[PDB]
Amino acid sequence: YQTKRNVRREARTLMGRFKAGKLAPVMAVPVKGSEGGMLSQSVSFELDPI
Amino acid sequence: SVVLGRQIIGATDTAGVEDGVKRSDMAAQLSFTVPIPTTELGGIIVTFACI
Repeated sequence: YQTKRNVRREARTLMGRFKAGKLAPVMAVPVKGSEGGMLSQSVSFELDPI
Repeated sequence: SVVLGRQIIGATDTAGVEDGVKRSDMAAQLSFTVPIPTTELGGIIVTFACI
């Protein structure tokens, strides 16, 4: 039973603001037992006017 | 169907530069050419445009 037969799919797009100098978490993808595959994440950056 | 494009126009005055004022413009074009179906009693062709 611990062998791949079916597949899951997740697509989460999020937006927010995090203060500089802080290790800010952005996303948390769950992985259950006997699972694997490819993970692709992308994050944009845009600072306030200086 | 089509997804609207975007063009950004930014302010240049002192207030706009400091605050960062900008505008978004959205436009699109759609057209089709299809034959009219011949019928004995005719009909009405109604067009729709939804955003």
